[PDB]
Amino acid sequence: MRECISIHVGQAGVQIGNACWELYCLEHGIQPDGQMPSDKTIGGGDDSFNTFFSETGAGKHVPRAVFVDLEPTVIDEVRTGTYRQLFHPEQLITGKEDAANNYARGHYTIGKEIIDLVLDRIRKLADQCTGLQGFLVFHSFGGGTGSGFTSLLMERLSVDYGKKSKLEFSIYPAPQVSTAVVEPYNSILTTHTTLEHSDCAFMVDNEAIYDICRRNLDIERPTYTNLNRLISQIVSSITASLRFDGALNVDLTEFQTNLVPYPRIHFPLATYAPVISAEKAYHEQLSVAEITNACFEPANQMVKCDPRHGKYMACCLLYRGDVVPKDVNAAIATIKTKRSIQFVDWCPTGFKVGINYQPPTVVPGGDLAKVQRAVCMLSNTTAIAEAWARLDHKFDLMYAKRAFVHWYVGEGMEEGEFSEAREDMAALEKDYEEVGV
Amino acid sequence: MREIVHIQAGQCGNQIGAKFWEVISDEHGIDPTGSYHGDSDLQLERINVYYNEATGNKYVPRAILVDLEPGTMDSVRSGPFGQIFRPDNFVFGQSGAGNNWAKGHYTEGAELVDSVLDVVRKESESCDCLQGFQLTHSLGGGTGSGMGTLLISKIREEYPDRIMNTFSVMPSPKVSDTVVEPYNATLSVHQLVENTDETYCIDNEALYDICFRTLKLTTPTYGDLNHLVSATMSGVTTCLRFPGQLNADLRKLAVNMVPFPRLHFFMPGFAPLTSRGSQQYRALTVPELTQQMFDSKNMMAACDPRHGRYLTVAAIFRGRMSMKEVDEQMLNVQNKNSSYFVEWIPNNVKTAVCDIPPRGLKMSATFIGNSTAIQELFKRISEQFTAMFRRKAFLHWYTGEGMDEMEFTEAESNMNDLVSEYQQYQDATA
Amino acid sequence: MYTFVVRDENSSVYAEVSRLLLATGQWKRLRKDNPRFNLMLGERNRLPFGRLGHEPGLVQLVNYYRGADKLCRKASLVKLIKTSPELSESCTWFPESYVIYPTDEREVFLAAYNRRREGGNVWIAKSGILISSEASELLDFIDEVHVIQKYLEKPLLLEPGHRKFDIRSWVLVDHLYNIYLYREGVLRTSSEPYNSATCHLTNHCIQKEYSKNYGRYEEGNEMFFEEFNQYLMDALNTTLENSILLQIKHIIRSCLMCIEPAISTKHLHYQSFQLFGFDFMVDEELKVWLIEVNGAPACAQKLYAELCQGIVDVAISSVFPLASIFIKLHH
Amino acid sequence: MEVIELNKCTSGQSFEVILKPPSDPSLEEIQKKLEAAEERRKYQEAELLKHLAE
Ligand SMILES: Nc1nc2c(ncn2[C@@H]2O[C@H](COP(=O)(O)OP(=O)(O)OP(=O)(O)O)[C@@H](O)[C@H]2O)c(=O)[nH]1
Ligand SMILES: Nc1ncnc2c1ncn2[C@@H]1O[C@H](COP(=O)(O)OP(=O)(O)CP(=O)(O)O)[C@@H](O)[C@H]1O
Ligand SMILES: Nc1nc2c(ncn2[C@@H]2O[C@H](COP(=O)(O)OP(=O)(O)O)[C@@H](O)[C@H]2O)c(=O)[nH]1
Ligand SMILES: [Ca+2]
Ligand SMILES: [Mg+2]
Ligand SMILES: [Mg+2]
Ligand SMILES: [Mg+2]
Repeated sequence: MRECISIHVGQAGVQIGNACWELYCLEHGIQPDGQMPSDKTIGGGDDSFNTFFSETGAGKHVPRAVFVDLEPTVIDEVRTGTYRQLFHPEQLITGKEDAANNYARGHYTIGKEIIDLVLDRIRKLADQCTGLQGFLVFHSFGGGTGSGFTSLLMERLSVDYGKKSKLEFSIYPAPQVSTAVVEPYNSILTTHTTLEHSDCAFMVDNEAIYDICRRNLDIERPTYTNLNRLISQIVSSITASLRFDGALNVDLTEFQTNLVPYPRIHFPLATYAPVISAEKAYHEQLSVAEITNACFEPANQMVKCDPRHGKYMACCLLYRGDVVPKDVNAAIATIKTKRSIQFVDWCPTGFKVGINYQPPTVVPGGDLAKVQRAVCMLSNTTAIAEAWARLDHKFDLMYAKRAFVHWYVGEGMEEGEFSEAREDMAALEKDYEEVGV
Repeated sequence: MREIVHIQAGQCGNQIGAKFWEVISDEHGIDPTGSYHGDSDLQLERINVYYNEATGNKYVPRAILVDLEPGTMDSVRSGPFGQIFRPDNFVFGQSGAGNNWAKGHYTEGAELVDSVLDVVRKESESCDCLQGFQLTHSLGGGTGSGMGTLLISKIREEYPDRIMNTFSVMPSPKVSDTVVEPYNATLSVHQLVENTDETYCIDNEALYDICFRTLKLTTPTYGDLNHLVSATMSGVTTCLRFPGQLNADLRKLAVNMVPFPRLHFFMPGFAPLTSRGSQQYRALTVPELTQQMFDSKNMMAACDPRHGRYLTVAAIFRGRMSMKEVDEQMLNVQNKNSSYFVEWIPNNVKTAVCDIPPRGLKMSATFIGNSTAIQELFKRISEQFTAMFRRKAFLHWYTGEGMDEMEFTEAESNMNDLVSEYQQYQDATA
Repeated sequence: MYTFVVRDENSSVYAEVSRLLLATGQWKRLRKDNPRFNLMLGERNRLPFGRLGHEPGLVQLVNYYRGADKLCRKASLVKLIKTSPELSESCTWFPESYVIYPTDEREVFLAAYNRRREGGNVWIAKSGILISSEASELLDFIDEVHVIQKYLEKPLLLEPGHRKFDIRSWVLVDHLYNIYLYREGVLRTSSEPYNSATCHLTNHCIQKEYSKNYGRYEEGNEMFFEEFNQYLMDALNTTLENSILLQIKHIIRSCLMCIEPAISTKHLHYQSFQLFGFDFMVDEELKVWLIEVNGAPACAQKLYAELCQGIVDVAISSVFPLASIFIKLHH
Repeated sequence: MEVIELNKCTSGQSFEVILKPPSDPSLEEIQKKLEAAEERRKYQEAELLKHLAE
């Protein structure tokens, strides 16, 4: 057994973290108390769920997680919330004033003053690990903390834990819920600085999950609560293999091995189905063939793009519920004849499949309905570069006039870093086009 | 617990300043004695932003009242919410400034400014995490204009890393007190361009025209003018005073509203426009709020927004309403008039919604715009300024206090530069 | 009020559509880089499809199908027909074709070419074109990416004149992937007698430049369907509908239904329509062949007004309702 | 449609199916950058307090 430490940064990272750990506790049968009746080995364990939970002599199960934010309001809700007994204070780290949606302020100014504290609190979790395998970092592109402080942290983690893997769960900015005009700046900036330090990053466009909530959950105006509950299901599907008995994606190293042939091209597109409203009285449960086919509809992707006009480098199908291999292969066979699925010449056209017999757990009183089977497809497709292109365009528009640039320079950053980061994104778009066209 | 320190200087500053505290104290359920008697936890969740807590759970405005004559401040102390203010925070002289910027900035105000900074310092030391300062004043007088910009320059010296916000009232010959107001305003703008992060341009020309044309008040008083300002000030500080995602603090607001440091002069708006005691009974539909908030007739600065382009916009809706409908209607404004929003700042309109409405209304909307049309305001003051200055009229009032003509020349130049900088981005294309 | 943008100034077709839209009074043209548009008359190359359908509160439509180039490029069309089981190697309305690279199917072309000589072996190389029976000559012409296609040695010849021609058909595919064939087609005719040994290429540009006889038989070497149908009734005792159009309507459907899964915008975040230009040759036996597909076709002068109005009615007004000239090729 | 590496357990099972075959910066360097940015801030503030002093 090898431990995994989760790091939640900024408002998005923390609030998403809350949804995930709430969901992890339901899936593993852990109470807000922190007690886990099913766990008969008291005080310690070598089990799969111990990857995410440590144990105390009293039998409390404690998330190997650290919450960080340069402003205490959000984390204060965790300290006073339902799962307050779950974490111990040293895990929850808070500053006084935030990064004001400024990458430079989060990276250079305020980051410099708290980076040594966070690393020391992380170091204390690492010292309780017999074989720490790496980190799962949750954050936003748009926030000053989520973007600026994360990139600083990722730089230092590569220094202090050079051998360990690092996975990202990034929230990509969407105008319908964005709180800043400069979120395109922060995104390119944090992507540029973090790129070489991240092994596999799962982007989640707020736009996509926003529309999924409107379309399928029949929610008129989704809140962060609605968004995070759905995101947590995706994260849970992705991290389930680390927390349950299986033979596919059982360590962080295998994520890179299975999904990332080229290091810079480490942004797998996630697709999830079925998303059913808990308010629908009558619902016909969907078959393996129906949910698998849904994984190739852009309307169900975490990022709205068109894989038909790109190429695949890898594909993983993660099922949860009543599923057997025979029905998967039968569904894949049918789909391959009907859909446009082209891999790169230097990759096998195939699918790595994982089935967990336990159906998806849903938060009591949530928006999602209980389903007998669901699937999350992880596909490294070049079509996700459409997200970078949208982002880089917004960047170019503002930066041509140097709009808002003075806020960054004022915090000590140099204007050269803007172009340096944009150049790196230009090269990245170029890499995608070479591989996929 | 991000505290804001409020300062009000001069007659105008303390009049509007007093009304501001009357309005928000009512919204937060604070009575004239400083005791809370509200019915919602939303009222106290961010009360510490503008109020200090004392024993007996008394709430005291973090406000500092400044003037060079005791007149208006004696009226405030005898006003309805006079007792609420900290008695030691009343700081005043006796001489007055005689509507002379030079008196407020260089002579009379210099004698008093240290006493004010001693009160500011005591307030700031008590802050858990000071955001910065908001100043209410007019630019046409002497104290609020002259000493106000002096205070600003001194506060920046001691607190260079804090945000400096101002509610600055602009002078209009329609409400003129003296002929030297264009001199005082131009000299003040010269200071504001340099030493403020955010300035709400409240124009007396606009306030008067609203009272006359729209509210059908044949003979507008200052009370009628301040009903509109206090409503605007309550609106644009909503995001700061209640739980919210957008523009929740002074710095995040600046980052979203100010693409270039000098261009930080905002054009505030409000809907529905009401007169005191009108007490209208029909709430506006979300579509009605949206069309009116963006209407020229609802702008507190006498500038035609269609004569320029919006760099950034911040809309705040107050009351119980469909957030879905707000989003649809806000998207509708941008898509129907996309030519008036610059294309080189994508998604430059941010919207907030607060469940608590202002008193007397079920539904209200406040508008904050950084438009290039604001140059019309500075052009106006510049014309009036140059008309006198070409003949050096009335300058003796200023040279008698030690000022030189060059300082007027520099101030005029910098304001004309500001006008030309707005015009530059009004013509810029992507 | 609906809004649109124009990013292809060299488009005669959509310049008329743009004018027609403005004439409704219910459409306003924005600057080209204004993202808040309902309709995009995009550019011919590197159209940013990745930036479409990401504008809250806007239904966005574009006048091109992403991936339609697979049908509109010479080499891509060949590869499409050969490797697509819906069309297959055994396709009877597309001439024998091969893809060749200068300095690939060279080995395969020669393998079949040697078959031809022992014991008609004329071909055509398309990127400037070169028709020749000598394979060694064609391969040289390429070197100094092309397609080598079987040249139709026995074309249908129009009398009087003994001259060849090709048929242009305008097809409109809307957002629902309804295939619409325009009523009016055109015959780009050669004004020169067809010589078995300027007269071989029916290109309007080449005709105007190298032909002495340009415009004697018909206006600008363009015969329309009413006349061509009449000729077919008098000379061969048949109709345009039966002898030719059935085959045309078949080919258009087969090609577009083949590529539909790859380019359909049914469940996408943005919608697409597009105007296509199918070019056909017909031989002595009144058998129809497909030459190429044009992704950005112009129109015949007298047909601009009617066709462009049809694009607005069918492709645009269908998505954006205001306040038939087409034959629907049913699937 | 070749199935390979089929693994089974009480919790579930996993496998692979192939349709077709193929055809850095030091801690020192970080500390410098943060400090280089801090000095640029201190310089800008120094110019401000100099301007205000005038
Ligand atoms: N999906 C989702 N997105 C969120 C959530 N909270 C914030 N965001 C997004 O994150 C972006 C802003 O970053 P934040 O995380 O809020 O800011 P931060 O990391 O705390 O940085 P600072 O506030 O500047 O210190 C916006 O585009 C939001 O849409 C959330 O709970 N769920
Ligand atoms: N395989 C073939 N058999 C017989 N004639 C052919 C032929 N391929 C081309 N032609 C003749 O040569 C002409 C070349 O036109 P092609 O369409 O091949 O190039 P183009 O794409 O530059 C012209 P357009 O786009 O206007 O149709 C055709 O119109 C036809 O008259
Ligand atoms: N809106 C409003 N404007 C005022 C009020 N009192 C004065 N003014 C304006 O302020 C300017 C004069 O400034 P004043 O406040 O009297 O100067 P000071 O007290 O010496 O600083 C004139 O242009 C007036 O129009 C008021 O109560 N309300
Ligand atoms: Ca145990
Ligand atoms: Mg924050
Ligand atoms: Mg006065
Ligand atoms: Mg062509």
